[PDB]
Amino acid sequence: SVKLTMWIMPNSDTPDQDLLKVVKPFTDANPHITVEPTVVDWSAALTKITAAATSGEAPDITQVGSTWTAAIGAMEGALVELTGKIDTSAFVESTLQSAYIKGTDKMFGMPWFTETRALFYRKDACEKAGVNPETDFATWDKFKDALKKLNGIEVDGKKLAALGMPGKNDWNVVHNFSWWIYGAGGDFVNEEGTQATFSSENALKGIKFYSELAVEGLMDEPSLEKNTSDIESAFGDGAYATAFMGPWVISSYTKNKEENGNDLIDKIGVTMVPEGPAGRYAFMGGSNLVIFNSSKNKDEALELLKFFASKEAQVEYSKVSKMLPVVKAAYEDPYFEDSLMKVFKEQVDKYGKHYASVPGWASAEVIFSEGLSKIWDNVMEVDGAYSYDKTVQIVKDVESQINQIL
Ligand SMILES: OC[C@H]1O[C@@H](O[C@H]2[C@H](O)[C@@H](O)[C@H](O[C@H]3[C@H](O)[C@@H](O)[C@H](O[C@H]4[C@H](O)[C@@H](O)[C@H](O[C@H]5[C@H](O)[C@@H](O)[C@H](O)O[C@@H]5CO)O[C@@H]4CO)O[C@@H]3CO)O[C@@H]2CO)[C@H](O)[C@@H](O)[C@@H]1O
Repeated sequence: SVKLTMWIMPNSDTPDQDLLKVVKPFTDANPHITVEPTVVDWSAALTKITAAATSGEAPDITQVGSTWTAAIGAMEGALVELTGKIDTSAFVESTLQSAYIKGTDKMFGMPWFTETRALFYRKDACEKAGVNPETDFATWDKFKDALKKLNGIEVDGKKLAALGMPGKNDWNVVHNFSWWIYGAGGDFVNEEGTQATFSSENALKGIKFYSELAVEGLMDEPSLEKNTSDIESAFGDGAYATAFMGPWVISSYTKNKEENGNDLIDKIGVTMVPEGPAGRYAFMGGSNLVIFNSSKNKDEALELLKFFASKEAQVEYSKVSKMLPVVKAAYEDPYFEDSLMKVFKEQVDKYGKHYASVPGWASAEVIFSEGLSKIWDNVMEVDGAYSYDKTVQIVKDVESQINQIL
């Protein structure tokens, strides 16, 4: 008897039991192997994974955020190197970038799922404001003009803010700036991933354009004090005409209808992020699976990773989590005929950009979270009138620290 233990982040409504249903055919086929998952929240996941990779008190397998895989893989003796042990030919090729440490051929993670952030909108709000969501969100400029028509629009008995986005207290602070920086023609690092570059003229233009949506009254200011979880539920309760969100919110909005009679899920559509002056770019995220080097059952752990990469396991976890499969053949399933999900798939395939997979990037994300949130403090005028020059100073200070980290 072999007991495999697994750490997962909260990818679905009931994470441990949802995972156990997906792995049931594996444990039915292998009666000598059991799978025991434990949930670790996103806020503590980096610290807990790092400590486990060093101390030795570790599960066999853990989920790792795709942007963290290089940081954990670069710790000596932390992870099993997976090169040659996983057959990558079945995978969407773009998903492998985060599985390797950049500048090396070393693969320490297996892609498990991907995600992107798309533009959710209220159909009833758009029709009341005279906004055509087929065309009026296509570019930055048209998107901004649509927000002006949507700001304060009354639908049913209440007025909606045009755009609702979080500002603080999770990893999504940098993720939500990423594609505005890309769309402006900027980037976070140079091609080598050795030097920070997000204080460039273009990167600041994207930061300026996005953050000043709130200065101009089009983004709900109180929501900038809150985290992603708070703003997703606010959108599901009808507070905003639009919001940029991951696909997982569809699970929660569907449940709200089944449990509370909340009809929000029937009133929304999704489109790709507006195109900026650089062309269209989108945040590309997701998670990998890794095997700890301290595992006493690496062969069985490898069999489980291969199962998670199988076509049907990819389809089933996508159905419950709404995350995107990383295996090409999963998209032959009729489920991916859904109009909402197809937008996330088309966006990430054509326009998804992932951060440089460098060891210092996980540490940099902690720095971004703090620093980019000060830009929202500036916009919200908690300490004096808003000044773009203060934003410039904040980004310059963040850039210097990340350069030391890199
Ligand atoms: O930078 C690191 C890493 O980030 C990845 O992106 C992450 C992102 O960091 C996370 O913030 C995000 O977390 C979301 C979860 O994926 C999603 O499952 C979760 O869904 C919640 C739901 O919001 C919540 O309502 C629900 O509570 C229910 C209860 O379970 C019931 O008991 C109760 O009665 O009713 C409620 C209603 O459903 O629970 C679920 C699960 O907890 O919401 C999170 C956002 O708030 O996930 C992103 C993707 O993983 C990025 O992809 C990586 O590349 C990167 O490395």
